[PDB]
Amino acid sequence: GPYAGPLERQRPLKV
Amino acid sequence: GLIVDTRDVEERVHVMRKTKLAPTVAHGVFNPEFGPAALSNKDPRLNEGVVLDEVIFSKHKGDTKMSAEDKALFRRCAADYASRLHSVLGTANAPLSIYEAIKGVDGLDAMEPDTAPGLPWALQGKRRGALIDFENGTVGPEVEAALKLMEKREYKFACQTFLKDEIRPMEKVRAGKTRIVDVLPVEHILYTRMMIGRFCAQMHSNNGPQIGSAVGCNPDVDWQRFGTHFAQYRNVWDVDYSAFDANHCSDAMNIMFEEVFRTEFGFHPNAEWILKTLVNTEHAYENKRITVEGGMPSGCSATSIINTILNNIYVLYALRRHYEGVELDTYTMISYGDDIVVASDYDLDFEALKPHFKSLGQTITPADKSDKGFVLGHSITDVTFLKRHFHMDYGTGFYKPVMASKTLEAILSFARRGTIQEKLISVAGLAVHSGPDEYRRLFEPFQGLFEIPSYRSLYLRWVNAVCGDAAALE
Repeated sequence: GPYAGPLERQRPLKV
Repeated sequence: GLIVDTRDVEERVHVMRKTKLAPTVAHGVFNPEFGPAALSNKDPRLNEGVVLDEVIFSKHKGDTKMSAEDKALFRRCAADYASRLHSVLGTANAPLSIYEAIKGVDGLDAMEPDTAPGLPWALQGKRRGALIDFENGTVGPEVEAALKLMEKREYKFACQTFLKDEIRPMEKVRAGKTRIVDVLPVEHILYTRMMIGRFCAQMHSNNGPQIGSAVGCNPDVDWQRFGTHFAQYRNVWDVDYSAFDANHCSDAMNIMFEEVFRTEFGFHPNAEWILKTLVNTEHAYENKRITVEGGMPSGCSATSIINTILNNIYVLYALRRHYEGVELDTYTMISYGDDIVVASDYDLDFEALKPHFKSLGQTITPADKSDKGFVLGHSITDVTFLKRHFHMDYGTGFYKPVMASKTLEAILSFARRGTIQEKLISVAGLAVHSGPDEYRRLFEPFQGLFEIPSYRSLYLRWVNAVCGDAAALE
């Protein structure tokens, strides 16, 4: 696979 | 980007440390092919003999220089996108009064109360609150000073370099692919949003397939909005970049800023400057201090926006560089940083776009690692945006974001001591869309030890978010 992993971030924090 | 010089000088920035993530009761049940990133250049699991430093900075494979023509094409793609952008955001992109650049406005969140101040505030020992009164709303001692050296255009800085204490797939873990975070001097961040914080405000507010931005969205409800829009098109692509941030060629960044932040749109003539300062950077890794040309530093504020803008221009640029009279309405897309989803009724050949993206210095590839061939036909229920798949809710007909069970288990397998209870709640919100069975299973090994939100408790809360009326009308 590439450097692109599946388990990291999502958005900064809450809106 | 491009390293112009690896040097060793005076001081040493201690970033060396352990991981605070720790196995939970879940780990001994799912045993994920995931684990904390290598934080010590001598981590017991480093795949035999590989150096940490060696790997970490190996994303800077260089800085693609462009042909006067490709440049002019980009500048045209920018002048076109930057047009349809502000034309929808209005020119309400004026500057921000100090106060606002701290407490944020309608949209933009308030600056971070206290997190890594950067250089030279650390080779000096002290917090952000120990410089700027975050509770208040104004500067401080060296703060207003830097603020003026900046105001006059004299300012120059250095990027601090952090290590990403996060969970990663065991493969990348051993490969020593620990991600780094260039944390810049907090005054730079302040002046940045003072320059375009208002632009960013509107950006967040109008996120969608229109401006092609996902920044500021709430995936939990905007998934309906998005889902429907991308259900009209013939083809849907799930593009994937390799170090998207690090490979933005110097000419691209400089030309994007120039075309997207003109005073012609209401910005301050120091927006273009403060942004151009992001090109040539100096990074301090322990005793090392490196100069990096090109590529954008992942850490500064507005990062996601800048990258998004870029990602959008690249798609227009690349297509025009291969197709006949391609316009913004030829297709539709929406990106978050580097994550991207494109749609067009025309059967575009992304396989023939690798080169045109290469001219920018971006190596594109398909998400679903299958036969790594940019295929067609693909629909909204194939792609994965923000690690969330677009699933039709067989109960309300509305779309819902579903994260691969595996990926979820990984999140539940590692948590810093004692946070479990609050994370189990946060994470629980993400897992409700995996169904009732997978919900139970993902938390099954927690009963009698913690408070597990009833599947009902959450479904209902989500329902009164995607459509408040849909809850009552039912």
